Amino acid sequence: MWFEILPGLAIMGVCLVIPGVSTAYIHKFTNGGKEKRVARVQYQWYLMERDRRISGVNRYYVSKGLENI
Amino acid sequence: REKMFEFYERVSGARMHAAYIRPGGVHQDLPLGLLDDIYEFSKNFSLRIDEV
Amino acid sequence: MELVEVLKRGVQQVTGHGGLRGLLRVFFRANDIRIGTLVGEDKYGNKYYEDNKQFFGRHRWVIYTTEMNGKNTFWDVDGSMVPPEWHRWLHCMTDDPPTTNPPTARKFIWTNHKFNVSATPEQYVPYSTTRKKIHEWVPPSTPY
Amino acid sequence: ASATRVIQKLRNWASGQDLQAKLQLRYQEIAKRTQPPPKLPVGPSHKLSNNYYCTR
Amino acid sequence: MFFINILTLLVPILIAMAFLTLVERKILGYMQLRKGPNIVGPYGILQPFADAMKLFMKEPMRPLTTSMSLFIIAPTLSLTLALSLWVPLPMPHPLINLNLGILFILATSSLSVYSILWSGWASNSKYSLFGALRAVAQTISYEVTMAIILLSVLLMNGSYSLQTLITTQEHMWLLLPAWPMAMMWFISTLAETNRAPFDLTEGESELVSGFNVEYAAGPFALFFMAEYTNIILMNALTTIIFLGPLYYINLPELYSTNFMMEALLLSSTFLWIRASYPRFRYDQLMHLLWKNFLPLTLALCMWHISLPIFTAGVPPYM
Amino acid sequence: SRAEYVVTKLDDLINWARRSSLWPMTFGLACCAVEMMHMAAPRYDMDRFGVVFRASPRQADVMIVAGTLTNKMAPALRKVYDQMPEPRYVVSMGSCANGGGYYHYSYSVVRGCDRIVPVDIYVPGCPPTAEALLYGILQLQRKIKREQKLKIWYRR
Amino acid sequence: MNLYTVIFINILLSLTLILVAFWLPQMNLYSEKANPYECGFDPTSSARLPFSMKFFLVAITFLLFDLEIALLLPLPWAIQTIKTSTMMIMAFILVTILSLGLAYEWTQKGLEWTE
Amino acid sequence: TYKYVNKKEQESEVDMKSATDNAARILMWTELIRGLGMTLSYLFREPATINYPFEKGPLSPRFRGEHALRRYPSGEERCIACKLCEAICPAQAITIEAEPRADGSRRTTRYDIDMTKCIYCGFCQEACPVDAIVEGPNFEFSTETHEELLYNKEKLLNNGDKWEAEIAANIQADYLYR
Ligand SMILES: CCCCCCCCCCCCO[C@@H]1O[C@H](CO)[C@@H](O[C@H]2O[C@H](CO)[C@@H](O)[C@H](O)[C@H]2O)[C@H](O)[C@H]1O
Ligand SMILES: C/C=C(/C)[C@H](O)[C@H](C)/C=C(C)/C=C/C/C(C)=C/Cc1[nH]c(OC)c(OC)c(=O)c1C
Ligand code: SF4
Ligand code: SF4
Ligand code: SF4
Repeated sequence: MWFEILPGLAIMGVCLVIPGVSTAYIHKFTNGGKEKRVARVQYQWYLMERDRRISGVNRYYVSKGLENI
Repeated sequence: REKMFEFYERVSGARMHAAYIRPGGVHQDLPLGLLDDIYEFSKNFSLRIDEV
Repeated sequence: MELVEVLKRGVQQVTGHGGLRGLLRVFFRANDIRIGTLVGEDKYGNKYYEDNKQFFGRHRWVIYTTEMNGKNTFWDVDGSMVPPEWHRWLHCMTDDPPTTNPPTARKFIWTNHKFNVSATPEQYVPYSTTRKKIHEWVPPSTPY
Repeated sequence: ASATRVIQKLRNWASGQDLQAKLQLRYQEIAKRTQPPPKLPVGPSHKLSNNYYCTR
Repeated sequence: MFFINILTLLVPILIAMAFLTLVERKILGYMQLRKGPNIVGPYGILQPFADAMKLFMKEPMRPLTTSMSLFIIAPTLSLTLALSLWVPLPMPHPLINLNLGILFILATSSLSVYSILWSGWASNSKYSLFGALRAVAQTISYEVTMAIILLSVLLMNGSYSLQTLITTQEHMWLLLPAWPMAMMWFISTLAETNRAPFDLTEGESELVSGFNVEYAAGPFALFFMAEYTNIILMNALTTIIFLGPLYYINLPELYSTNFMMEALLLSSTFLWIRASYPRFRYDQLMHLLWKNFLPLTLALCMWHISLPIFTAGVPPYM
Repeated sequence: SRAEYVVTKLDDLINWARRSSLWPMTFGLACCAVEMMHMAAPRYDMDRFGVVFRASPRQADVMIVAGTLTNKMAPALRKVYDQMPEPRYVVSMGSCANGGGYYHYSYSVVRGCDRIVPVDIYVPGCPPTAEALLYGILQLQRKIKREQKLKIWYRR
Repeated sequence: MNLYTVIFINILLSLTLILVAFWLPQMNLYSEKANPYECGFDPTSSARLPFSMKFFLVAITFLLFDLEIALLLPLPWAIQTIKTSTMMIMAFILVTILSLGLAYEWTQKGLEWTE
Repeated sequence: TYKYVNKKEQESEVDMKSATDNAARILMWTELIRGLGMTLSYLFREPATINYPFEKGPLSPRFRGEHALRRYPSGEERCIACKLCEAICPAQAITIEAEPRADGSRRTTRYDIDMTKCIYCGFCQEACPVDAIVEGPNFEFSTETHEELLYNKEKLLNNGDKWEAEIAANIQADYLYR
């Protein structure tokens, strides 16, 4: 019957969710458990570069808070 | 059409080339119960034309 | 509610072929797992089922044997494997199976069906069934 | 025929017709595939008399 | 770790593309009162892989009259641009984050018309040249309106970034304030992707197969993979722009699942549309787009220029 | 040997892909082509076997000769067959195609399409019923299943 | 760099599938197979001869309208100006002369294809 | 009597009520949505497909299929080499030779049907005065060579013995219509 279309429609569904879920997690796995920093304008790019320089390990996502002063 | 081919086969024994109408009449008489099936098909066929 | 009845029939069909091995065997051989009434069986192993609630054309069907005439037919099934007694019922040319209206016995009717033997070493090969017409002269076997 | 009443309402509405009354598929209303024997009638020249061929 | 991220984009998409060919053949089936594929694997699930394998063992064709450099380039370009359209799509976080993503989608889409043109011209056959000159006609039809429709929608969004559409639609689909443009947008995507009733470049009825009539085997397979990838993408793009999926910063998995459901549904409507209508005449496609859509799109462009002004609803730059 | 076994299963693999995707050329000649359309009709739905009609001989695997082949059409049938990429198969369907049929003695008819192209499967009938053609099509898949190209390459 | 990587990866896949398609199959080339297709008969002339374009006027009108897209695409940045009255007036006029230009061509049978 | 299919110009006046209906038809694509509905209804109908080769299309007892040579209940051949099937065959598909047998019977030494000339008209079935040649119900006998479709007498008698159980019942179901 018509529900015999579902086996292929369900495969196609699982396939279309792997892109979004895998990218979201890979970004967290490569950015210290945080969303990949977006830099639309030069100001935001400056903040990342400053964060990269003060981290101490040359990675912008290793944040330093009040522990560091 | 697959169903109308069934009426061709039930009178002549062939779905298309019936060779059924012959000078002087037809080759064989209608098998019993054939007019019911033609009628059963015909009562529903105008719905098919409606869908097209 | 009705949706549950549908899942009821679905479960009843999944478990109605005798185990997981049965369901896989039928599903991958016929791509169909309905539950008909066993109408009969033949000397070769084909099983004939029916369900008169199905629409005309799916209300009768055969599960071909998996070995016929020494050939392996677990995957290679063809419609020529139905013998002539069931060929008539299976094609709806009648209304009663041979298990209740057997064919008249004859001494020359084939006991063993034979499916399409094309391509095999059993294949038919045409030839002329008449004998020589013009007879040639045979010379004497001795000198003159 | 086997369709649930929900799918019947869905497809009756989508088509705008009453499909259930006039189904494309055939079930029991077909003729039996084994009918009784016929007994077909003869023609008008099956007379035993007054039936010379030259007159017809 | 970025290479692994390409794998989890280009592979799921390619698998999803293949099964779209199976879903197409079964939805078209049941809509035509038949079953479509269901023997090659459980319910045909292996049918896509059989067709692929068979096509790559089929002898490839090198016609004597053909211009081989462009003959080969054209299918290669086709499938490259189909996969490249995907890297900016936010779902909800994109693989490649572009400020002008919408233009990257417009520009990449246009460049893919040259695979139709070059292949058809390079075949040096009459039916393939008829198909190419319909690609030219089809693009001249939908290009002008499609860009302007995007402009109208993006004046409520504030930028050409695709990732900012997620934030625009935080409380409401853009489908509501914009359903006239969505209606015109949707028809453009059928024209952009050569889908019925706009399959004029192929158009088996009139042209034997149009632009790819001289293509067999694996080169012809690449053209199809490109055609069906674009279907998913254009409907995926339509889902982001107009049917904004639920986005919670804490549940990015929710956005993807909702995004997929609507993208699948819109992809089905392409298959639903193919089963329902006759094919346009490619002269009438121009008249549809220039004499109906274009007058409406210009008015809506002027409506949506003024609309943020007299409601003080200008979107933010960032 | 192990390699000879692996070659056997690779042979089944490539055959299976060709069995499961037969794309006949949209091409019929006379009344036999009407029954070929019925095989595509819902009741038999050849599409469910992976059988899809494709218009272009480049994209087609199988040529089904479904009708009478006249002398005027004989060169054109051969040309579209030549343009089919290989592997390629011919199903001769009907008496006309099989051997001339009702027109065997006509001055204008080719007495069988197998004088023009090599034929794999002959389907008798005038016309064959859609099932008869379907049986013939499924008999062509079994012929492909028996293909042994890779194994024979190994023993060369 | 990422955007360069992902596109080479796309190109290499399209190339890789192209190579497999040509060097995997068993090929049997002869003249009658590699001739052009034309429904079963020989072509009566090369396909490189002129092909009249019945919509040529619309083709060049696409160019003029194509560049008028290039003038409307800065609008998303333009609605950020203080001079809102100016931005809007220039926008309305621009779209209105595109429309007036379109109306003139429509009424001059310019959108009609030459017979 | 005749009717007009595409005449309707009994022109009415465009009311504001009716003009707004024409516009909604044009702008909202209403008739195109109706067509989408009809194909949606078909999606939820049961397909008409049958599960070949496990399910077969219906046939009647008259079905003209593969040929066969029949016997009498005693095993004697019915064919008496009258050659009427040969005189009627529209396709000249039957070739026959005969001579007196060893017991003096009138019997064929040759009987061929070139199944590639045959048009399966069934005329030979009608012409035969003793029901010797029939068209059985077999339709699944496609071969892999042309030569296998040239049936000689042995092949046709073998088809007769193969199919007799079913042929006899089809004649029993139909001879009263003949
Ligand atoms: C030849 C082609 C001509 C066809 C096109 C003609 C288009 C003409 C459009 C006229 C509309 C201008 O509409 C005009 O908008 C401006 C700003 O938007 C409004 O101006 C108002 O808002 C602005 C800022 O937005 C304030 O700074 C200003 O003090 C106030 O007056 C005017 O009150 C209104 O009259
Ligand atoms: C589109 C794809 C498909 C799968 C379709 O479902 C079907 C299967 C293909 C069709 C319709 C034709 C297939 C081959 C062909 C060219 C036939 C010849 C023909 N065609 C006719 O009309 C169409 C006739 O009309 C009176 C004929 O006489 C003759 C002789
Ligand atoms: S064999 Fe019969 S049905 Fe087929 S084309 Fe010839 S005359 Fe027509
Ligand atoms: S069926 Fe017709 S064509 Fe065939 S052998 Fe009998 S008489 Fe001749
Ligand atoms: S089969 Fe019948 S008609 Fe033909 S020769 Fe024998 S007895 Fe006469």
